[PDB]
Amino acid sequence: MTEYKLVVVGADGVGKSALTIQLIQNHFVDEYDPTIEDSYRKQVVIDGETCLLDILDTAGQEEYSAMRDQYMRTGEGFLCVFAINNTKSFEDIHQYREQIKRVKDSDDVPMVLVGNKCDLAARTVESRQAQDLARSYGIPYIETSAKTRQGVEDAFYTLVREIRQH
Amino acid sequence: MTEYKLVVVGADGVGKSALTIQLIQNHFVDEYDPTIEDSYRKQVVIDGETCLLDILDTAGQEEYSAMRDQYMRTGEGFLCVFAINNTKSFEDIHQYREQIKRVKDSDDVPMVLVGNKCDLAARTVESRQAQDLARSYGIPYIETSAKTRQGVEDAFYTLVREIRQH
Ligand SMILES: Nc1nc2c(ncn2[C@@H]2O[C@H](COP(=O)(O)OP(=O)(O)NP(=O)(O)O)[C@@H](O)[C@H]2O)c(=O)[nH]1
Ligand SMILES: Nc1nc2c(ncn2[C@@H]2O[C@H](COP(=O)(O)OP(=O)(O)NP(=O)(O)O)[C@@H](O)[C@H]2O)c(=O)[nH]1
Ligand SMILES: [Mg+2]
Ligand SMILES: [Mg+2]
Repeated sequence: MTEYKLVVVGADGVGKSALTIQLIQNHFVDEYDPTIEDSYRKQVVIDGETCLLDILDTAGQEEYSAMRDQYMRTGEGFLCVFAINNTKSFEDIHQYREQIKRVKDSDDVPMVLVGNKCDLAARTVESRQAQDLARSYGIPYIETSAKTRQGVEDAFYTLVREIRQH
Repeated sequence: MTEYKLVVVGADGVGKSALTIQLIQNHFVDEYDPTIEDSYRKQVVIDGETCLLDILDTAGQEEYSAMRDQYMRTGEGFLCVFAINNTKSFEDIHQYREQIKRVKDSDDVPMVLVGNKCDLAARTVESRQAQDLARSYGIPYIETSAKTRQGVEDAFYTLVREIRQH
């Protein structure tokens, strides 16, 4: 079967594991346990296509930055995640984009920009600036909430659709 | 506010009204009452953007074919719908594509190909041939079921994302 190797990349604390655990185990994780690298495989049917989602949950911590070049080489699509209440994570999203581009030696890499934690009333990054950023990148912009499960299948499935049209 | 004029086009019986009524009124319609043309306006928040979805539900019946040129001129994005248990509706989807292209005088029009009724066990159109068709068109392919509400917000929201990046 078709396997899709989807990498979740993003600063420390933005909710990566929390988007992968909602999708994989339908539970929101309230705790914070920092990831080094975690792999999840799930057979799913997306748009009638039976397939296997191989998902890598990576680290936000700059200690682990070294390993970035190894998983960007093997990933076919990247969820680039920032938290709507954290402007630095939003700015950091460019440090991943550039790095992914550079180890994959291409400008068009399948990617989705994900503004997570959209359940938070106290937002510092507005939709508008993240849409203009996704518009500049040429990728879809999806708001998500790992806690309400809002926008979660949507993000990962739109990523699958970006890899399919590439 | 941002308004998006989304046109639902597709052969007779494929489930257009049924996708618009699930989205608009969260009810599946079991009855068949043939549309001539229906407009639905709803203020929605998509990816944190408050906006208004202006939706036109059109006719499948070739009697009404004349009116096609008027609404294709004003629509900004088109849901092109076929039923998975009806190969002729799938073939018909090219007669709409070509017509839309031609009154809008452009090849890239925001559009999503939607294979509806995916709840049906007795499928005649396989994912694979509809994905290769969406892949040839350069548009996303979404399977939906107006009866289970599967893939319905996804289709209309991916259409909104196609209009936004255009
Ligand atoms: N309110 C809210 N909290 C969230 C959301 N997603 C994640 N969180 C919270 O954010 C904290 C960190 O989440 P986590 O998923 O570990 O983020 P991470 O990006 O994987 N951290 P790391 O880089 O170290 O691996 C946790 O307390 C978690 O519950 C969300 O949508 N909303
Ligand atoms: N099982 C199933 N039936 C569906 C689905 N969507 C619509 N239908 C059924 O298909 C029939 C026609 O649906 P309708 O929504 O009127 O299609 P239409 O494309 O709008 N017809 P028209 O071109 O004349 O306006 C109805 O009996 C309806 O309940 C679906 O996902 N699954
Ligand atoms: Mg993590
Ligand atoms: Mg109709």
